Amino acid sequence: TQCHYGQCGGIGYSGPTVCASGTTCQVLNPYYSQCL
Repeated sequence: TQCHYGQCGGIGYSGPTVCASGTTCQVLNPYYSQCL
């Protein structure tokens, strides 16, 4: 699971894409999305 300020990931991120409950995956850039 991804944590707060962590990268939930955009196009091409195969890591922790699922943000923790209480954080949202926000697309900041097409490849960089962060769990806020």
